[PDB]
Amino acid sequence: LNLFTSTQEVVKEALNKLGYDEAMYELLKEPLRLLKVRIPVKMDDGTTQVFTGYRAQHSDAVGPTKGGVRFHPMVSEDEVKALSMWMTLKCGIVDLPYGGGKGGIICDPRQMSMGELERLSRGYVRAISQIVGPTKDIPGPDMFTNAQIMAWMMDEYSRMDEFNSPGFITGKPLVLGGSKGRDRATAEGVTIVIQEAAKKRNIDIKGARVVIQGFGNAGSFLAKFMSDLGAKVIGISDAYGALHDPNGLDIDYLLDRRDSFGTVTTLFENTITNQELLELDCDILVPAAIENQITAENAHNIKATIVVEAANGPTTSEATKILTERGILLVPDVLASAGGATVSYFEWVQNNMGYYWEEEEVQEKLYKKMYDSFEAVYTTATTRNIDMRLAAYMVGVRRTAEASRFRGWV
Amino acid sequence: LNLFTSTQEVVKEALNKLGYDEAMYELLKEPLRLLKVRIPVKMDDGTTQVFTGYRAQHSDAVGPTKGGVRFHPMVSEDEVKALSMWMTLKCGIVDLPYGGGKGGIICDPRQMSMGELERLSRGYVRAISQIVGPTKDIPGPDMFTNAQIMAWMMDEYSRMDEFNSPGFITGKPLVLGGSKGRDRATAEGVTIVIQEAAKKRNIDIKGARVVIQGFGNAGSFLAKFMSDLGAKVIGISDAYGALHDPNGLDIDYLLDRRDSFGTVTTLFENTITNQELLELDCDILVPAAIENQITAENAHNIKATIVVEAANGPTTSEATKILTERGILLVPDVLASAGGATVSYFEWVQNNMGYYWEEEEVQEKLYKKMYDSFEAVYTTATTRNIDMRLAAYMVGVRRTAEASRFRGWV
Amino acid sequence: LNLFTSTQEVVKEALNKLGYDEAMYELLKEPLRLLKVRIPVKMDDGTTQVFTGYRAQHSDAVGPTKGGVRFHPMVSEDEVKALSMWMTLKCGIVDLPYGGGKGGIICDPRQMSMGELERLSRGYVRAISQIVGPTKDIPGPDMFTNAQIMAWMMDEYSRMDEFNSPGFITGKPLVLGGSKGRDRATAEGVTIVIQEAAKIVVEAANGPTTSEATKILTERGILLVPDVLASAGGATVSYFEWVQNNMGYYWEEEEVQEKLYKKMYDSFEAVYTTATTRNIDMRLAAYMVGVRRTAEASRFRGWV
Ligand SMILES: NC(=O)c1ccc[n+]([C@@H]2O[C@H](COP(=O)([O-])OP(=O)(O)OC[C@H]3O[C@@H](n4cnc5c(N)ncnc54)[C@H](O)[C@@H]3O)[C@@H](O)[C@H]2O)c1
Ligand SMILES: NC(=O)c1ccc[n+]([C@@H]2O[C@H](COP(=O)([O-])OP(=O)(O)OC[C@H]3O[C@@H](n4cnc5c(N)ncnc54)[C@H](O)[C@@H]3O)[C@@H](O)[C@H]2O)c1
Repeated sequence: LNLFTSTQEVVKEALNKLGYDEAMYELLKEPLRLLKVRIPVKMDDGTTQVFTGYRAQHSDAVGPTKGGVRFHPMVSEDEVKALSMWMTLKCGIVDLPYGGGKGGIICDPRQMSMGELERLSRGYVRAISQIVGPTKDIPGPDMFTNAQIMAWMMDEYSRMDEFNSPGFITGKPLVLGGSKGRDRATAEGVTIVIQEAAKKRNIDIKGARVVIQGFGNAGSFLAKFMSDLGAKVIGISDAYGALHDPNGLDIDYLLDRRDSFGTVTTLFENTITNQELLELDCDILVPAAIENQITAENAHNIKATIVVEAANGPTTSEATKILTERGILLVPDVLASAGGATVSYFEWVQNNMGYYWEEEEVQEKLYKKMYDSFEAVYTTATTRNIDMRLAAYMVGVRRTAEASRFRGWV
Repeated sequence: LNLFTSTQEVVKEALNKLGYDEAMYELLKEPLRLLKVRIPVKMDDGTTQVFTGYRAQHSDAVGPTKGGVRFHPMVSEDEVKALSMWMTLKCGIVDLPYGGGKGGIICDPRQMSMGELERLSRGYVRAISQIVGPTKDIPGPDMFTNAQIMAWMMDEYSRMDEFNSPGFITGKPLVLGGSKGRDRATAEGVTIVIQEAAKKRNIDIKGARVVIQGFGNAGSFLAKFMSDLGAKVIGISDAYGALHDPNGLDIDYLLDRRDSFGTVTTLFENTITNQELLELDCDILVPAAIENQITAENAHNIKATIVVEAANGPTTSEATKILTERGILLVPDVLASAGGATVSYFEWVQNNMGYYWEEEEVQEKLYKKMYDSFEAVYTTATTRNIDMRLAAYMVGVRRTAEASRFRGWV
Repeated sequence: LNLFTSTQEVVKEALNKLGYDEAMYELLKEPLRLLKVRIPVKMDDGTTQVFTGYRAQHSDAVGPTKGGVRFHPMVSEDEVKALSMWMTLKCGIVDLPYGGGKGGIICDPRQMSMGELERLSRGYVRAISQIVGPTKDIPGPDMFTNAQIMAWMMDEYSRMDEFNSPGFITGKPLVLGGSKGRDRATAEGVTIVIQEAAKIVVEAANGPTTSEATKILTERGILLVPDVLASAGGATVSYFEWVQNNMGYYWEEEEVQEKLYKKMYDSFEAVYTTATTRNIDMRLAAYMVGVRRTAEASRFRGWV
C-alpha cells in the first residue's frame, strides 16, 4: 500500500513501454532534489515549537517544477516524493513546461491559530527559499492550505527578494496576481472530458443514462451539469446510500434538500446501496466519491459504456484492466482533474507577462488544453492498444524522458 | 474574540437588564454539567481509535435539556458549552419546557466509513447514557449528523433501556417516530416572522416590496414564498452580484437558472452591487447571506421598514443600535430561526404521547409558537425601549432565571 | 394448511415485492422473542394445575409490540407466532407505532370458574412480566378473554409495579382507563372501508377468499378489500386506549369516532394506491403496506 514505491512502479512501466532504458528509470525513480527542513515557530503561548517541512523537486528537465504544499499531521517524506512525481505526470499529460514539485509540513493546522499558521507559512518559505522561486519551483495550495496561506508565502518570498514576485506561488488572491477562472477549473475539466468521452462512443448527452457516485462539491456540480444537458441522471449516492430513478432523478429537488455536508440519502426511505448504484445499467458512470470503489470484485458487473473518474483513485489496478478489455472507455483521474494544474500554469504565465486575462479567456484557453490532452491520451491508448491510464502515464512521462536525454542527463 | 466568553457576555447583559443579582449569572455562566468522554471505536482496518466526546447540559431548571450533536474536527469544549447556552436562549424565546444542551465529537466524518460512524454513534450513546434520556437530555442532528445517525443513537439507547425510547432523541426517521412538518421548519419559521412583523407595521404583504440578500438554500426558498404570497421581490443576490426589478423579479424564472452553488447573477450582467441591493427602498429587507452585511457604514442608509435576519450575525452591534434608533423593526436571527427547535420539541411531545401529528397540524402549531415568540420579544423590546436583539436574549434567559430562583438554586 | 408457514410465505412475498433481500425475511420470518411459561394455579378443590403460556413479540423495530391473549384448548406455539406476525401487518396497515405481539394459554376457560380464571390471569402476568409493559409489549383481549380478564391482568401488573400502569393492557373497563368507542370499533372499520370502496367486495375478517378466487375477482376488475385491512378498527381503538393511558387524558366517543374514520380512510387509500400503481391484488398490496414500516425500521436501526 506504500504510495511512493507504488508511484515508482507507475513511472517504470511507462518509461519501459515508451522504450527508454534502465538508466532513464534510475534518473526518474527519485526526485533530483529533496529538501528536509526544521522551522522554529513562536507559538501564541510563547513557546517555540519546531516543525518538520519538506520540498521535493522531481525533475526540472522540462522547466521549473510545480506542485502544492499541504499541512497535515500524516505528511511524510515518501508522501511528498511520490506526489512530486505525480505532479510531473499531471503537468505532462496537459503539456506544460513544468516538472513536478511538492511540499509538506508535519502539523495539525486545525489546531493552530491564524498567527501561528502565518508564522509557519513564512518560516517555511524562509527555510526553502534557496531552491524555489518563479524560475525554479512554484508551490501552490493543497490540503489545509488556501489563498491566504499562498498570500503569506508570497509576501515572505517577495520581502526576501526586495521586489514583488507573484509568480513564486500560484493560487493567490486576485489582488495579488491570482488568476480568474481558478475555482471551477478542475470541475470544468471533468465536464470537457465527459463530453469528449461521449463523442468517442457517439453517445448524445441529452437523454443518456448517467449515474454519479457522491453528492458533495464534485458530485452536486456534476449531477447538475448533466441534468441541464438534458441527460437522465438515473442514480446518485451518498456515504449513507443511493437513489435510483429509471426515468432520471429530479436533481434540482435533491440539490435543494441536501445538507451542507453532502448528504441527502438520509431523508429518504426507499434507498438502494452504493454497490448496486455502481452496477446500474447506464451510459456514463462518474465515480465522484472516494477511492477503491471499482475493484476486482465488481469490475465485471459495472455496465457503463464510459467511466470518468472524478474522485481520485476510485478504480483499482486489476479493475482497470478488466474494464478496458470489456470495451469500456475509462478516463483516468490524472487526466480528468488536470484542469486545476492547467489554470495554475495560466496564473504563472500571467505573472510572467504582468497582464491578466478575463474569465472568458481563461475558459477558452482551459478548454483547448483539456480537449487536446484527452485526444493525446485517447490516441496513445488506441494506437498502442493499452488502457487509458497507462497511456496517460506514458503521455505524462515522455516529455521528461525526452528532455533528460536531449540535455545529456542520460 | 472567543465564542464562549462572548456567549457569557450575552447572558450577563440579559440577566442584568432583567434585574437579577450577580449570583444568577454565577449559576448560568457555565453549564451545570459537562461530560467529557473518551470513546473507543473499532475501525474497518481492525485498529482501535479513541475519540473525544462532549455533552453539555446548561440548565435543567425549566425541564430536560435540549440540543444537537455535531461530528466535526473543530469541536471544542468551549464551543459545546457556548452552544448549549445558546440552546437555553432559543428554547426560552419560543417558550419550550426545555433548557439548553449540546454535544460534539472530535472526528472527521469525511475520513470514516458508514460502519465507523455507526459504531462511533453507538459508543457515544453508551458513553453518556447515564446522564441523557427522554426525561433528562434530548439530543438531535447538527453538523455532519442526520436522521441515520439519530436512528443509530436511538437504537443504542433503546437497547440499553430494554424498551423503545423514541423521545430520547429527535430528528429521527418518520418510521422511528420523527415528526412530519420538519424539513423546512426553520425556513417556514422566518416566513411566519416576516408576515407577523409586516402586520405590526400595518403592511400588506400581498403587495409589499421584498429584498432578499442571498440565493442559496434559504434565499431561494424565502424568495419563492414571498413571490407566492403576492409580494414583489424587487431584489435578490448571490456572491457575484445582485438583480433589481422595481416591479418584481420573477422568482420562478430565476430558480430555473440556478447553478447548484446558488448563483444566478452571472447569467445577466445587467447587475447591481450587493451594497446597492441593501440600500434599495422597500418594506422588508431579508439578509439571508453571510454575515456583517448591515454595519455602521450601511445601516444609516438601509431603507426597509423591516429587517428580518435569516442568516446568523448579518447585522453588527453598532448597526443594531442604529436601525433601532431609526425606528426599523429588526427581527434578530436567534428568534427568526427558532422554528427548527420548535419542531424538534413537537417531535418530543409526540414521542411522549405515542401519538403523531399530520403535516397541517404541525404547521398550525408552528405558526402559533412563532407568532407568540415574535409577540413576546416585540413586547419586551417595546415596553423597555430597547432593541429587539437584547429583548430576544432577555426572553430567552428569563424562564431559566425565574425557575432557578423558584426551585431554590439561588 | 399450517397457519405459520402460510404466514411466513405472506411475509416473504410482500418483502420480495417491496425489494428487500433475503436477510430482511430472515429477520422477520420468526419473532425476535418468544417466551414459553408454566403457570401453577390453585384450583377450587385445593389442587395445583400447571398451565402452558406463550407470549410472542414479532418485531419491536417500530415501537412496543401489541396483540391479544387467547385462552383456548387448541392454543399452540405456531398459532401464537403466526398471529403476532399478522399483528405486525394489521398495525402496519393502520400505520400504528407498534410492532406485532400475541399470547396464549392452553386452557379451557369454560371448564374453569371465575376464581380459577383470575388466578390463571394473574399467574400469566407474573410469568411474563419481565418482558411486558406499557413501553415494551401491550396485550389485550382475544378468544375467551374480555374486559374482566384485562382488569385482573392490569391489577396484577400494577401491584408488581407498585403503581397503576393502565397502559399495560387494552380492553380495560372504562373506570380502569379503557376507551370509549371500543365495542363498535371493528364493525365500524368495515363500515368505513365499504364507504371509501364507493369512489366491490369487502371481506369478513376470518379469511373467506382463496388464493385463486382473489386472482379471478381482481382480473375481472372487481375491487376487493382484504380482511387484514377491513378488520383493522379493533387494533386502531386499542391504540387509542394506549395513547389515552399515556396522556392520562380520555376522549369522548365522538372524538374516538372522528379519529377512527380518518385512520381507516388513510389505510384504504394506501392499500388502494399500492394495488393500482403496481397492478396487484389488494390483499398483496395490504401485506406490503403492513410489513413496509417494520422493514424500513429494521434497516434504519442497523438490524440488517
Ligand atoms: N471537481 C472534481 O471533480 C474534483 C476535484 C478534486 C477532487 N475530487 C475528488 O472527488 C472526491 C470527492 O470530492 P468532493 O470535494 O466532492 O468531496 P466532498 O467531501 O465535498 O463530497 C464527498 C461525497 O462523497 C460521499 N461519500 C463519502 N464516502 C462515501 C462512500 N464510501 N461511498 C459513497 N459515497 C461516499 C459523501 O457522503 C459526499 O456525498 C474525492 O475523492 C476527491 O479526491 C474531485
Ligand atoms: N459547513 C459549515 O461549516 C457551515 C457553516 C455555516 C453554515 N452552514 C449551513 O449552511 C447552510 C446555509 O444556508 P444558506 O441559505 O446560507 O445557503 P448557501 O450557503 O448554500 O448559499 C448562500 C447564498 O449566499 C450567497 N452569498 C455568499 N456571499 C455573499 C455575499 N457577500 N453577498 C451576497 N450573497 C452572498 C451565495 O452565493 C448563495 O447565493 C445552512 O444549513 C447552515 O446551517 C454550514
